[PDB]
Amino acid sequence: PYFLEAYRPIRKGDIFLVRGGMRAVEFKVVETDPSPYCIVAPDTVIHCEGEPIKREDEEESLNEVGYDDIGGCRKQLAQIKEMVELPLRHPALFKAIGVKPPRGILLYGPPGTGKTLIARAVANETGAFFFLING
Amino acid sequence: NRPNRLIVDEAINEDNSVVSLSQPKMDELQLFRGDTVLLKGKKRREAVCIVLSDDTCSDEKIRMNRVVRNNLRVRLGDVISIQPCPDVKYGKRIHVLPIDDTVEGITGNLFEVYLK
Ligand SMILES: Nc1ncnc2c1ncn2[C@@H]1O[C@H](COP(=O)(O)OP(=O)(O)OP(O)(O)=S)[C@@H](O)[C@H]1O
Ligand SMILES: [Mg+2]
Repeated sequence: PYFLEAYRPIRKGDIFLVRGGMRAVEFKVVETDPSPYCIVAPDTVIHCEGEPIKREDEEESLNEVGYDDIGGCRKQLAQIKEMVELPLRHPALFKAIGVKPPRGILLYGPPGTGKTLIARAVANETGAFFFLING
Repeated sequence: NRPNRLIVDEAINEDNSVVSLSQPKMDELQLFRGDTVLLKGKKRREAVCIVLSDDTCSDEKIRMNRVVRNNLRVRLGDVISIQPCPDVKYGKRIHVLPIDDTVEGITGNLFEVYLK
C-alpha cells in the first residue's frame, strides 16, 4: 500500500520510512535503472530480496527524538527555540555583537509532562553536543 | 603657590577632548570658550584638550573625562599644572593603529563607520 496510488519520485541515495504493524521500519533505495531519480510506476518491479545491511556512520536515526514527537506545548517550545536557537546556530556571529546570551534555563511542571523529551529534542535538532547529568 | 595648580574632579560633559573650569578661574587666567590649553601630568606626559566653562565647577579643581585622566597617568585627587598654548597648527598626515583586543570581532572597513 506504500507505492500504490502514490507515484513517489525516488532516487538512489534516499532512505524512506514506513510505519504500520506497530513498528516503524527504514528502507534504503540501493539501485535504480533510471539513474539518479525516477517516478515509481505500475510498470516497475521491486526486487526486495537480499540481506539487511548496517547504517552508514553519519546517517542519523529516525528512532531518536525531533520536534515531531512533542505535542500540546507549541508555545513553550517556540519560546525555547527563540531563546536558544540563535546562540547555537550562529556562535561566532553572536560573539561579535556585544549582547550577552542566557546561560541557564529552568523548566518546571508536574511529573510526566515531558521535560526530558523537550530538552533532548532541542538538543538533537540543533547539532549541539548534549551531556546529561542525572541527580 | 601658583594659581594654575589644580586637582582632578569628575566628568560631566561627555565629550572626550573637553576639559572644564569655573568662571572666576577662567577670568583669572583670561581664557575663552574656544581656546586650547595643555595639561601636564605624571611620568613626563602631557595632554592637549579644549577648555570650556562650567558653573557647577568648584574653586581650585578641573573636570575631565576618564580618557584624558588615563592619558596623563593621573588618578582622582592628584595635581595637574595647566598652561596656555596658542600654537594652532593644522595637521597634514595622521597615522593611527587599532588595538587587537577591541577589534577581535570586526574586520574590513573602519574609516567610514568609526572615524568619519
Ligand atoms: N508532551 C508529550 N508529547 C509526547 N509524549 C509525551 C509528552 N509528555 C510525556 N510524553 C511521554 O511520556 C514519557 C515521560 O516523559 P518524561 O520526560 O519522563 O516526563 P518528565 O517530566 O521527565 O517526568 P519526570 O518528573 O522526570 S519523572 C515520555 O518519554 C513520552 O513517551
Ligand atoms: Mg525527567
